[PDB]
Amino acid sequence: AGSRLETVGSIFSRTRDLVRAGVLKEKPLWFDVYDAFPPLREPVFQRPRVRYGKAKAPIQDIWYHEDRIRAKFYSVYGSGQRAFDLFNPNFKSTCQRFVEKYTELQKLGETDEEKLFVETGKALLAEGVILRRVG
Amino acid sequence: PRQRAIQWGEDGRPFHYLFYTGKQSYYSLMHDVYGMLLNLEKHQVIGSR
Amino acid sequence: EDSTDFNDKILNEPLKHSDFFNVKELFSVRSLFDARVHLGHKAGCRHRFMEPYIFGSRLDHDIIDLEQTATHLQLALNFTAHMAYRKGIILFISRNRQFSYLIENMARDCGEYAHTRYFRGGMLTNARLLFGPTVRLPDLIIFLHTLNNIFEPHVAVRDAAKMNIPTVGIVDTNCNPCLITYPVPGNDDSPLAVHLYCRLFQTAITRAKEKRQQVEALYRLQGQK
Amino acid sequence: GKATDRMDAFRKAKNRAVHHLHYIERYEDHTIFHDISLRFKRTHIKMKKQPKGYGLRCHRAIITICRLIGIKDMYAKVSGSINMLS
Amino acid sequence: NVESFASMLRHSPLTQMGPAKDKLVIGRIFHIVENDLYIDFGGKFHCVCRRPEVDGEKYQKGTRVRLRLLDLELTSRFLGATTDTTVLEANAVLLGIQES
Amino acid sequence: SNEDLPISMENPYKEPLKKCILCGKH
Ligand code: FES
Ligand SMILES: [Mg+2]
Repeated sequence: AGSRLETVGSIFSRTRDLVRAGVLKEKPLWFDVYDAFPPLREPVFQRPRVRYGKAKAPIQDIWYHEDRIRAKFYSVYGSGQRAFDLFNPNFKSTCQRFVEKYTELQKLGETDEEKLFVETGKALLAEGVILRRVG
Repeated sequence: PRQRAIQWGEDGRPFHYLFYTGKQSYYSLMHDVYGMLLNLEKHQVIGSR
Repeated sequence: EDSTDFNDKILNEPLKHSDFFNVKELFSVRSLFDARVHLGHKAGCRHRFMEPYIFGSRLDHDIIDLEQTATHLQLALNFTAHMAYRKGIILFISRNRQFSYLIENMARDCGEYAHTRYFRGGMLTNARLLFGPTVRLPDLIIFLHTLNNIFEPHVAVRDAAKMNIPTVGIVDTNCNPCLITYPVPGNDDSPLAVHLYCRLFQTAITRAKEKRQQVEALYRLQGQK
Repeated sequence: GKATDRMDAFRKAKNRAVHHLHYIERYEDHTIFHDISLRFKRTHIKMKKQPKGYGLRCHRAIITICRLIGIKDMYAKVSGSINMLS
Repeated sequence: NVESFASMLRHSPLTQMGPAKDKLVIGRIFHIVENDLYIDFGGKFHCVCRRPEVDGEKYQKGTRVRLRLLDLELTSRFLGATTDTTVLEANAVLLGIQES
Repeated sequence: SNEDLPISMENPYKEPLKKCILCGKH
């Protein structure tokens, strides 16, 4: 039968070689399928090593420009008493509605930060939104 | 003694879908009892041992 | 005389098409996103061999790159369909007890096999002694969860490689995919994700079996006349 | 192979080895493709590619294994620990 | 004009929520064990809350509740471990029932 | 390239470091 050295190559290379060497009389049922549509990576055993010294993982933190507006909104107005509905894929919270208005006004030419944040709050209050400052 | 019949056919395919557990009869019973306990939730001594 | 024509029109024909069973129509990046397939574990649980498949970390929560999930899932579903078409034995494995009942029903419905219970030592590497000298082992093993209940790789991953059985596997951000033949990075915890996987594999396997009967039936009708 | 009786150990060893087979690439089906120098634990092995007619000039255990693999021409030197299993 | 994954992630409610601590979310009871309520709120993991003492009979499978999230996944690394230990469940406080 | 890609920056939600009750006092 096939070699059980699972840490020496992959099931494909071990099978292919033993078929060449006449050890395996017939190819397994999956061999022709693997050969026609191989995986992106050949499944070879590898030993996981801990990182030492200055080695770091290449995973980056996911940030967006609007995160600065959210961080300020939550610090000024806190989490909206309205509850998030994460089941609705199109849900918009009070903060997101604040971020959109903030973005619109910024595209109208306004560049100041402290001024662009106070005008946004007024616009929402005019629309009937409840904005209770935390302090 | 009562002997268990063949567990696969000429093509080698086992008959029962829980064959590879080695305890198909036991786990087939646990699966059926567990399934009944679920359906009840969706819907909602002296002389025996 | 007639065997070469059989194997050429039935077994070798589907291997000449990039997507013979049209499995790309079963899912999309949006459908995977709605099923929360992109949600991974916290960064403190990340496995090193999963870094290539991670889009990033959103507030210490790893996000799985669904663009790679779609390409890996395409290859995995395509391989599963070809094996079902060739009448291979497909065994689903998973120790996640929240989904044991779901997975056993899915296997019984598609006409395949499930092992969601405690995995005893040597089910694969000592099968001739446990089942019999003529027992036929699975041609493909699909892990819907690659970890056991102490957060270690399921023993069957190693033993499937020992017995040279290809493996398809959903690999979360804390899993080890080195020995998985066709890994699919994705969320393995949320019921929406697990339910999606079961539908895709079940549909891919059921289509491939119906395709095998359509091709055979047509090959016989034309054979007589 | 391990057993109380020697013939039982022989049976276990050879029946198990045939399920743990490597495939060894051979250059022109008589030697290795390039010089090989490695250490396994404390055993050092240095192998040299050789032309035809050179023969097997190696540790007697390496000669035995080379005949089973199909290598006809090679030089090898073993240094450090001469542990047979290593 | 096929939306990319980067666009989906940017505009998803879970991404727009920011930090999860002290965030009010709506959950759904999908499983009950005695007085343990298993609640899904749109995250990777569910949370387990105990049946409140008042109006306990109103909490059934399918009931939609209000939660105050504390953490999306309870994890922690302990002395000598090479990776974090995770209990595979979120941390949240059951506030009450949501009604229209 | 693409406007929806993440951008590199410092954690905007980072909480200020905690201070002891005597921080800044003689
Ligand atoms: S925190 Fe103690 S002196 Fe600043
Ligand atoms: Mg997981």
